Amino acid sequence: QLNELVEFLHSPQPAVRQIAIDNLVGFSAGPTSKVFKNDSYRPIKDIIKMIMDPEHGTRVIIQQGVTILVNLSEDKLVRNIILSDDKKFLKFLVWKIVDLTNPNADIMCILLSNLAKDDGILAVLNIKRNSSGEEVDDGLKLAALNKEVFKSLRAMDCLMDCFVKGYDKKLTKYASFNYLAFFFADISRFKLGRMYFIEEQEYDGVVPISKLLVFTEKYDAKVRREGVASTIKNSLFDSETHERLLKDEKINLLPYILLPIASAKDSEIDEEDMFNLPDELQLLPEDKERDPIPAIICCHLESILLLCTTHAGREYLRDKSVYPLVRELHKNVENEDIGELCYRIVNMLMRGEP
Repeated sequence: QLNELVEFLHSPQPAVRQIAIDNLVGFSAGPTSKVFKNDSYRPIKDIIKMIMDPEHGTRVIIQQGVTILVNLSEDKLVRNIILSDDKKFLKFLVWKIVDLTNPNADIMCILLSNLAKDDGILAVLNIKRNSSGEEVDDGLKLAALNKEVFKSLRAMDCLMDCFVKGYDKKLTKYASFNYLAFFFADISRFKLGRMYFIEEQEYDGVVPISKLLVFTEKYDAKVRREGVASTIKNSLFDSETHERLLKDEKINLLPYILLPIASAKDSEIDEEDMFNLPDELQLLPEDKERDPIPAIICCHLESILLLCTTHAGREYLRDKSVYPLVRELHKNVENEDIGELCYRIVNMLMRGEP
């Protein structure tokens, strides 16, 4: 019955396809979503084709198709089809996200973050275009880049720009790009993805991880705080990079890891210890409080714990009064998980040189 309806997704007639997807989008959330996997995931492939169609891919059809893909993207076998069956779709997806006229950019960011669970997403690191004007690439009509906003020709650089500059609808009335945080979080799990965030990029000469740090304190957007916290943690996977990253003053990593676990009230720290805190941790507002979400805090402690792997790192953290900060977190926040991590950090800061 639904089997009959999905087949019309590859009808030759646009108006039939339109009626088909309009009636199917509702059935893509529940148990009934098995129908989209018929005939070796033919309906998925059809929907992907409808979305990319320059002529018949209207605003509504794109919104419906992407909504379907988002729902089905929970299944890993579907994510395979979306990424590997047709390589154009990923190119289509990332470039339509940076098109600041696209009203479906946000819901597409969600799809992108879901696809980032599979290592096939690493293809985004190589996606580039030849010029910033309206261009044809492998049969795709790429819209022209906003040259004022986007100085790069690489997609990863443009997605970064959208995230960093596009919060609170500063670039588009349609999107804030919050879920690109989860995209960065998931892609940074992979080695090649981690290498993007901790290495200086040519197009603007900065290490990308530094551009994310400011959102650690954005308390009206927990998705951005969650994603950024994980991205920092993943970026610190290799301990041989820690000395470089901690001591690079134009990155300035540590203060933005510590601010979320710092509080103005309830925290008792000596004048002597307070003098050794980073500048940003000094003279805090009186209403300054810790991140209320424990999972985010734990993620930050995991990062601090990673930075305790190396003697040079531990020396740096001890010199910046990380121990008093972790002590007062342990005292004032009764949560078992946070507590465990606090004493794990102290265990590491306790040991000397090997």
